Amino acid sequence: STLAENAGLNPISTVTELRNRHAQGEKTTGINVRKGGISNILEELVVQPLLVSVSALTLATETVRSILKIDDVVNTR
Amino acid sequence: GEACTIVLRGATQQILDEAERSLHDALCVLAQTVKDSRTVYGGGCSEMLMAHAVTQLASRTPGKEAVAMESYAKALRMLPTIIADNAGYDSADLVAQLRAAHSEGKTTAGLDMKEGTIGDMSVLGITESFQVKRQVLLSAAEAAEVILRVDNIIKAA
Amino acid sequence: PGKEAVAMESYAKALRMLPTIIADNAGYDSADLVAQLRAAHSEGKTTAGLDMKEGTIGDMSVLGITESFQVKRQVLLSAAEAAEVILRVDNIIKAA
Amino acid sequence: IIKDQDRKSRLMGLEALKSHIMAAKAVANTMKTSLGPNGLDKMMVDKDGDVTVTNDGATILSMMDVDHQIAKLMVELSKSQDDEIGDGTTGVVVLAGALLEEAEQLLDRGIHPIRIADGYEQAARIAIEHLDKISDSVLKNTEPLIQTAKTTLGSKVVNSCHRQMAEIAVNAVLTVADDVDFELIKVEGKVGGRLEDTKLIKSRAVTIFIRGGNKMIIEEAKRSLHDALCVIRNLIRDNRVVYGGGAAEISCALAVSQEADKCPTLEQYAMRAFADALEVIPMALAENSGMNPIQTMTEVRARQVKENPALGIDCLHKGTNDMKHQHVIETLIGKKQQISLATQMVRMILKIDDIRKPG
Amino acid sequence: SQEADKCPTLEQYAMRAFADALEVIPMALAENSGMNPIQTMTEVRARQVKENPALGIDCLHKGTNDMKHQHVIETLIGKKQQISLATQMVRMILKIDDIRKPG
Amino acid sequence: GRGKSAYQDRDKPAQIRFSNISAAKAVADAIRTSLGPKGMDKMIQDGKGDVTITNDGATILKQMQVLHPAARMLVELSKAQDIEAGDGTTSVVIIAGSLLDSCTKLLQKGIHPTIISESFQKALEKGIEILTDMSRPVESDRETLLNSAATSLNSKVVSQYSSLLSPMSVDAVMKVIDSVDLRDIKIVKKLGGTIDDCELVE
Amino acid sequence: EGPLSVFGDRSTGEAIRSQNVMAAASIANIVKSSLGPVGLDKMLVDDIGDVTITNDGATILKLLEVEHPAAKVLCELADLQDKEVGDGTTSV
Amino acid sequence: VNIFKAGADEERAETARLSSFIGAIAIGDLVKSTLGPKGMDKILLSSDASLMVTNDGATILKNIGVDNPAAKVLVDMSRVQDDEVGDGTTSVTVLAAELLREAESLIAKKIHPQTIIAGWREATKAARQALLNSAVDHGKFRQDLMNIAGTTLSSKLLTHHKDHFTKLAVEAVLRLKGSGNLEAIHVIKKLGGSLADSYL
Repeated sequence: STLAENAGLNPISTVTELRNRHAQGEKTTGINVRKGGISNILEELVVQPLLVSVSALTLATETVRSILKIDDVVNTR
Repeated sequence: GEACTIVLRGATQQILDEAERSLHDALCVLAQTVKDSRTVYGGGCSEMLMAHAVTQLASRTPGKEAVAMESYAKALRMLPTIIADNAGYDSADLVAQLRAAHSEGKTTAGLDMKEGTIGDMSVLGITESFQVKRQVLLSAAEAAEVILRVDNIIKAA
Repeated sequence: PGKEAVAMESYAKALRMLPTIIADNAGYDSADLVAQLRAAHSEGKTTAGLDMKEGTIGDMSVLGITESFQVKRQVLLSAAEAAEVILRVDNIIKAA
Repeated sequence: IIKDQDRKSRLMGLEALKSHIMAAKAVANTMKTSLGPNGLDKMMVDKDGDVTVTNDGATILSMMDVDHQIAKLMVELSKSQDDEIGDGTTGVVVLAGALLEEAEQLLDRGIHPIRIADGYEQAARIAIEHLDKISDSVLKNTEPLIQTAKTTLGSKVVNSCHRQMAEIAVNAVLTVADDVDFELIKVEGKVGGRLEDTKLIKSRAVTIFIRGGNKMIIEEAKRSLHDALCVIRNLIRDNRVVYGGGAAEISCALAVSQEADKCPTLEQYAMRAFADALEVIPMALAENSGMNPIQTMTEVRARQVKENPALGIDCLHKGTNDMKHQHVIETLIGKKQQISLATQMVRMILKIDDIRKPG
Repeated sequence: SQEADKCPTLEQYAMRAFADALEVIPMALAENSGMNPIQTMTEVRARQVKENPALGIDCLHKGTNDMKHQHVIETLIGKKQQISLATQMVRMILKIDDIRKPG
Repeated sequence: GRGKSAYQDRDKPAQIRFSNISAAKAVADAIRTSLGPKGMDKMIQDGKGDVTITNDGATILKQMQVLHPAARMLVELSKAQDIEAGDGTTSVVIIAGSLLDSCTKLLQKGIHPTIISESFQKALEKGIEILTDMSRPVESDRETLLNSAATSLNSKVVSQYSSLLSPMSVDAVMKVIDSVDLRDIKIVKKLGGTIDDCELVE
Repeated sequence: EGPLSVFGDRSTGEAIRSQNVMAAASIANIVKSSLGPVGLDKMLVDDIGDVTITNDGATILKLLEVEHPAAKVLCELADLQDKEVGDGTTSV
Repeated sequence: VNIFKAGADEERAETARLSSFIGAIAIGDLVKSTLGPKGMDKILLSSDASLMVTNDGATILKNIGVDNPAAKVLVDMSRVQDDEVGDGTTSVTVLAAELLREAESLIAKKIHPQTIIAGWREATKAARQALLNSAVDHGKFRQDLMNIAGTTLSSKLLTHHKDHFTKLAVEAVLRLKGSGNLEAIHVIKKLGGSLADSYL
């Protein structure tokens, strides 16, 4: 959403547009913020190492859980 | 032999202190287990049993003492109650489920957070050191008395 | 078991108020009466009742203190069911 | 106009009178909550941070920050109550304030303060006189002596071994009973062992070696023992003893009123108002116990006329009971002293109608 | 929901939301019954996809159970019309973005 | 009454959870505007005055004075994400603010915080699975190495000499492959000649 | 949170991008009247009291006490434009 | 016209008890989130930038600057509990809190504190003496020893490998058993690797 957003394309519309083409096309089916529409990212020369991804989900997810547990924040003064 | 140097290794120095702190205590309680081969039952089962016993006592005992002993028992049912909350399970449904299944399943009916239901502690593998609960009933209880006795917090200036 | 418990429990405790108030309007502490009555009731069977004029629990059948079934029966049946409906309402339009 | 520099308050008549009545009656109701076996301890926390949890009044009024002049006096009664007989340090404080709660009313009748002293003093004497009548005169009677030492060591951090401490206190006093003197019986605690290892170093001199766990636990054993050495020394110096529990206060309170009738003039209301105050003590007992002070009192009074002034209030059995039989006795000098300090003290209050408050 | 996926476009999120609004009735049942609406739908949606939609929410036994057996049937016109009426009205209001009412 | 120390904060379950979500989500939507090849820079002028116009989320959060704890958590994600991968440092934060956004709804509904924390974790296990399950498995091979070094040097100023910087980055690692440790790859920026003269000293 | 304590700038949303426009506007219109053979000179008198009457937009933006960052951008343009060709500094 | 200075404390009768109980209970409910298995730690931060994430109640009650006297009484309990055994430190604290809450409830119902104590002293002993004749003397039985161990390792960060360490604690003690002398079991905390690498 942010991608199409910081590109001028309608976030909500661009997304659902991708969601469908992602089921018809392939996993590579992404959003080319330089064509104004969906396209095969694998052919657009845009790939990132699986690590960055894997980490991303884990890093932020655990945190969300680390502060979601804190039922109190009292530390005198 | 007659010594064992346990070398701990954790991710960060923060998890190292905890891992070492936890071990020290984990070893302390075991010292209690090697000085007493007795084990009660968790899952609030122990307390749930007391909560019922004391109650039966707070009945055939006239005078305001019945009220106190009654509040004492109810105060114990909090162990399992909280154990459910912290788990995500509704305490109300647990307090009743555990309490009734306790007068029918003996001191072997405790709470299972992982299953969100009451089960058997002796068959599940949930056994605690007697020394632990022993203190609790002696430390906490009597302690409340002092703070309860003190009806005046005076001071110089 | 189930929430049904606490309910049935709170129902009984709500029935103990009858004698409790009977002791209050007597000048006789109720807190002590409830315990004295409740405990002496588990020993003296159903023949254990409060005696205001003596400021202590006494035998109801020995004092000739007997009510008529119809009385109590109606009450229990009345209030209970009635209240149920009162608890079924959660949005009424009365007056300012 | 400013006839005096604004640095010295000055109340007028009822202005000061009333200020003292409340003040001295206030600090009084403070100790009443800690009177009796079921006494409610207090937590004194000075400006340093040292928590002081005690029951005795002298130990509470000593940590208590007191600027009020009248309150200072109440601190000298309990303090002097602990330096003489020791036990019942709170009583004098509670009794004193009680004599105020009664005096005030009389003052409302227009009864001049000074005159109020009449009844209070005339009744107090006869009160102490009625004690010499209902007092028990025991005999080197090792039996009665040790029995009293145990009653002064009961309910304290030395009640677990009050039997040994009683023996040590009785021998220490008997060896210097040349006509005894509490200046030839030194004490000395020491960490190590238990409270059962306490011995008596020998004997116009006796060194009491007290052993105990922590340093605090020992301090209480030494404190219970100190009062034990005073009580035993009181009886040995005065073969007079009575029964606590309240019985005594009930007997006097009754006698006073009666005597108040035989005596006309305003001193009548005073004496009566004095006796009624002799009930605040027994009343307080049933209070700090859990029983209704009103129901108990009257219950003890009816049973006190049927079984002589030997019956008091059993704060452990919840109800009337004979103190004598229950082995609940106290030295005579104690009660004879208690009434004095408290009363005499009070006499000063009424005699003060000014005050020049500092800051 | 599944048909919302088989058909993209902004109408996709719409159909999805619509479906979510079709879970209220059941969720409410569990609500008014006393059982936790969420925990209930947990067993419902589950026991439903497994044993066909012939299973619903038994507010009497607190939980899931085959409705066809509990004899809890209702004419098709009931539900049928229900969706309609509600849908048509709500739609109208949605088209209402301004109402000047004097007096 | 007087159970808490003079001047002290005591947020309760329902009270605390709210603040945290807010602080975070606020910080997220802050750098969520610099993400992408068209992101927007943010002039970070601290107290002294030394401005720090950066587009990277990490650099932004590391230059921003953060008073509330909960939002500092995000600053930790950016730092970690920038040391565990480098790029996508702005993503970890944004997503974090989103995960918190949707869960709140659940909270204000009647779902115990714990259950949620358990669920999300379960989805994480599934997420990582699928993603990795469809990732194109590449090969040592110096070819694929110059691919992650070339397409990673573009869009920047080094793109002018990425064809040379890539090979060096491949030889710099190919040697430190004792897992690769970035501490054995000493970098030194000197002033002389041009970026086309650069050399990788073994 | 309390990110940037007292005395701290930071504009987001429309609140800023807008401020930038007006920022560039007021500045623009200023030297806007100094273009052409009939240029309307200005008298820049800084703090020290030094009077400077000029016609060049660059010299004006370099002696103009500017506070907003965006407006300073125009001063940079007048700089790049002055060190590359000169005139037309106001046009840019 | 003032017994105490314009800066002296002395709550009396109820006022003090009411204020005391609340002070303790409040603290008891605080650490009431890390009771038994599974909990929610507290990231404590003094006033000198000393962030500390701990699950143990004792550690929490000691890093917090308590000013309420009655509360300090709880820290003592948490301290005493942690000194003798270790775990359950959160139980004893919370329990005391509730007890006091129930207490003040009876006081409002006009019930002398001492009368309540007497009743509490009757049931308390009744509860203990009960656990003794209601428990079961299992066995040096490693099976049960691992159950007690696994139940003490959980509710923490080590819960992920509680099993691995459970064998390390039951083996380190079983070997030095007979006198339970922990002063012999030395621990070496080494930063690096995972918790599953630890050895005995």
